[PDB]
Amino acid sequence: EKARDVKDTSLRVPPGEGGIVVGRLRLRRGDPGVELKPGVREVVRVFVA
Amino acid sequence: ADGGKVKSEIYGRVEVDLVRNVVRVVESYDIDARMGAEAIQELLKELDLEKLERELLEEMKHPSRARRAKARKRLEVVRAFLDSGNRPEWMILEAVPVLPPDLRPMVQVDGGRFATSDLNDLYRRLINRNNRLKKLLAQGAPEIIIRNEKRMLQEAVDAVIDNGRRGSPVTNPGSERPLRSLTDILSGKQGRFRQNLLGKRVDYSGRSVI
Amino acid sequence: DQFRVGLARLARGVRERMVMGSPDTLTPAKLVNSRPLEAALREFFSRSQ
Amino acid sequence: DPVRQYLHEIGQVPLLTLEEEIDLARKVEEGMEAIKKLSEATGLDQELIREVVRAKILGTARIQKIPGLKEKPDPKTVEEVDGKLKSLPKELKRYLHIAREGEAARQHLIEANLRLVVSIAKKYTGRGLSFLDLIQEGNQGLIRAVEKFEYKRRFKFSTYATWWIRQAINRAIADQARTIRIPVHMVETINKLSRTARQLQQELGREPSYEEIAEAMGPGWDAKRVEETLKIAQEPVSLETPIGDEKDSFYGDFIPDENLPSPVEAAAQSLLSEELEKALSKLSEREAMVLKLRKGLIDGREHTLEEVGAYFGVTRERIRQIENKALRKLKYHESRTRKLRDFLE
Amino acid sequence: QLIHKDTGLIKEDEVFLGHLPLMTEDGSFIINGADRVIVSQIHRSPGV
Amino acid sequence: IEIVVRQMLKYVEVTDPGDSRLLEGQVLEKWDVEALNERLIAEGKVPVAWKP
Amino acid sequence: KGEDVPEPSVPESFRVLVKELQALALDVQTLDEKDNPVDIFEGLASK
Amino acid sequence: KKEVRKVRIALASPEKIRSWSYGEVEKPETINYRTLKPERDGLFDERIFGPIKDYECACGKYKRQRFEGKVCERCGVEVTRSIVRRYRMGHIELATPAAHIWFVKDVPSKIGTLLDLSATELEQVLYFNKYIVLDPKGAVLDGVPVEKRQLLTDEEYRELRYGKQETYPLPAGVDALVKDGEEVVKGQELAPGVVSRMDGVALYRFPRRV
DNA sequence: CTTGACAAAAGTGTTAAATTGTGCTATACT
DNA sequence: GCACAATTTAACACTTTTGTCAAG
Ligand SMILES: [Zn+2]
Repeated sequence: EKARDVKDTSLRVPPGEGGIVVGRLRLRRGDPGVELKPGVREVVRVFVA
Repeated sequence: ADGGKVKSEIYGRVEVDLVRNVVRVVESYDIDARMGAEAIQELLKELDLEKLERELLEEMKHPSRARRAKARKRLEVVRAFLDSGNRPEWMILEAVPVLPPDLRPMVQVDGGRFATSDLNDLYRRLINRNNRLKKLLAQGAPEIIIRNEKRMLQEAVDAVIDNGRRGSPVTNPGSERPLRSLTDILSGKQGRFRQNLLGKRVDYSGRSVI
Repeated sequence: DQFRVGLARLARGVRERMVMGSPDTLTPAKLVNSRPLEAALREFFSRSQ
Repeated sequence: DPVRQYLHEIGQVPLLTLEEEIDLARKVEEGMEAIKKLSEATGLDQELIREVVRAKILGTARIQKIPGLKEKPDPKTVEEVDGKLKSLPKELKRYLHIAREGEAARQHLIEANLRLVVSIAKKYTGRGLSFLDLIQEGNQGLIRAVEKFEYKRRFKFSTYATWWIRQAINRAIADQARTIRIPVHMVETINKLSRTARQLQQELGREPSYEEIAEAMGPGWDAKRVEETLKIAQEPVSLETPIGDEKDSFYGDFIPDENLPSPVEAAAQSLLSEELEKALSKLSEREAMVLKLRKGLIDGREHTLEEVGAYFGVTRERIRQIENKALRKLKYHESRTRKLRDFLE
Repeated sequence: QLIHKDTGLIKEDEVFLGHLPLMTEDGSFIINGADRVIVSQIHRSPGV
Repeated sequence: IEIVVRQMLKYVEVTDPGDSRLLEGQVLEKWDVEALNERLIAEGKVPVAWKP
Repeated sequence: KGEDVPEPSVPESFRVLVKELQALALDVQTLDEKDNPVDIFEGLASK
Repeated sequence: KKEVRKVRIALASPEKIRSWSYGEVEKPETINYRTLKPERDGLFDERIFGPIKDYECACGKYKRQRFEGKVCERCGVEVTRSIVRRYRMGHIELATPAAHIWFVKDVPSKIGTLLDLSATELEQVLYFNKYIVLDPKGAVLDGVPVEKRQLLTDEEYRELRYGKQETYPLPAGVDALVKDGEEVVKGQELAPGVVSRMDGVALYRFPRRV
């Protein structure tokens, strides 16, 4: 198996917390009307009902 | 001077004069009054616990209850240093023990921002002064600057020990949060004794409503 | 209260700029400041009990 | 209290009249030239005789017994010089006392203008050096201004001194300050950037943007460079910062440990190190060895084909094929037993 | 307005201060994008 | 409660150390000085007086 | 694997406690059954 | 490998602490602002406390347990487990000896009871304020000879080692009715408005005419 | 298991670019 | 705040080792 430079950094919902998804709000920096912390490309925000 | 002719008949500091062609002597006694931890170290290093023992013994049998009491409460500590077999001069430290890195961690968290213990900054702001001083004691600087610079050493060192037992505790600039020193970790409710020894979080456990 | 006590910290940042530089050419546009006030309010609206 | 202390100790000495000042610099430089004339006599170094003067002035054996565990031998390289310069005619002798008093006056000068230095460092608070600590680093910047001064220039020592006070102070704040270490130019360049930020935020009234702030900075500056150095700007975070609305909580304990193996990880690496052993047993004797010689399972170090071939006596070509058939031979047993099909992350 | 003490020259020139959070309809501000509230305080009144 | 009280009185103040190496007013435990005097009586030396 | 749990040794909070005391110029020595030196840090701080 | 039934506690001495330390932390720096590696002498420096990574020297020439404990000839780091950084301490060599605030400000104050001083006086003494006598060398203060353990101040100290001197102000244009280097008496006039307060040798200071 | 032929990878040496460490200026100002 | 020596780094020309292929 090829050892890829990149590894999985993903975000999996914690235990006991489960449901559906009623929201998608992703704000990447350099976008209009959004200022992001220095050293941060983008940020993703999901809602769970 | 004068190849064995004029000779001062009194103690004192001698003063050379190129203009008035005179060796004038100013009345004074060469005394060693040294002020500081160095002097205290001298005394403590010259002390005879044995002498003071056999002396305080005779001192304690004095009829007056007061003197007898102070003599007791003195020979107490003396005897401690006797039976223990420890020298009091060690109480004046020349080499400050530095605590290991993982004991005073500095590590980055999510987002990238860093973090560090207060004892790090303490152990740093110490070396700064103890260094500048070492440069001054070399390059020939006036006693005022030395006595003051050396003062901030005795206080900084103590700040890394018990911070707050003297004056307003040193805090990171801009914040009122006192720096935690060596003694700050031990004593106290949440200290390394009560929270990390006589009780601790465990493995294989959990909880819920009843 | 926090606005005024925070504004006095600006008043001092005023009295240190005028007393030096070029006392002839000056405008409050160079004599005022944001942070002594801005941070003063931002502090209250968060950390206070 | 050390604070009032220093102030009162410097308040124990008068300053200087213009006369006293000019005279100070005069005698000081007369001593500094006196030593220079002594170097041409007994044939010694410029600084040798110089320091040895302090060895009889600045104190007794206390000056050479603690400049560190090593500075320069006191009874050897000095005492011989304290007597080597001792036998000289009346012509050369005076130039010694001029060195003692000349170098002496220096101290007077420093002590005098000390009431200046302290009042200088006074407007620099906030650097992260509380007064005395800040003032001290400035006092040494007086010692530089002194020995390099020139009375001949008919300039009040104040002007020359002040600049060397600000130099030293601005040097310490870039060499200490923040918990982490920051090379000097970069520390300054930060200050330059913030200096611009608070400026055009003042003119335009609204805070700038990473692009325009860099625009007003100069050539080569872009929207990224400013944010780039801005990341490095911010310092660490106190691990003692209380989290939550309580008084019993900290920020330190909220940090895990990755620098140490977890029990599940020890058991994991154990299962791999075991299952691989038994899975190794099912191979040809030569290839079973050669296999763990190419993966560094033996001495921990990896052995190239050139070494393996020299180990058995074959070529670097044979070993190569040996590995090919090896791994692929365990392939068959693994595609079955499925014991090691795991550990795939 | 910045005015000279001697020159008698007047210089006004409006400037900027900062950003002051505004209260919503319900009565709770928004700090750092979070909905917070300012609870009332109580202490003895000034005087003799 | 009794246990606690017992721990409350378990220290005595020395009066006339006697032939012991103790000192006047050198406060120590109960059992300690007890065993001290115990041996001292056997060694022929004079015991130590004390106040609970 | 089923074997009964071994016998633990250093709580490790205590080791840190001891080193923290060492930073105070406090010599903390562990003994055994007869007034004898016991190394609680295996080959670590020995120098 | 041996039972642990007893735990002692003593006073560490400087020469002992020197034995503890694996190095003297010189540079009061944490880490590089870029490489995030411990600074050359930094308080986290691997070269003394230990490797940040298991069985790897800094430069990375010895990367495996094959070489264990062997000190690197390039970086200078001992190849071993990265856990050693929790138990390997440092030390800082002080130019001027200092005391431990514990014994100083402690309720009975050990160093205070030994030396037979008071917490109030030993306070200024150790903190570089008032001098303390050591071997008076036949000295005297206000008629009563000073002895060891006594506490002096700046004035009296210099007054006994540098002698006593009295400055007299002269308003411009006025002259001294006394010759330079001539012996004056208390109460005697040196100028029309200048009155000598001590017997001794007066001296001109910055003459305005010749 | 074995040669010879090769390209990719890992060395080894000298440079151009950059990054960092330093001394310093002069109306006066204590 | 700046001219600049000091030292580090990325830059790159190029040599040698090491994985590798078609054929014995
Ligand atoms: Zn190495």
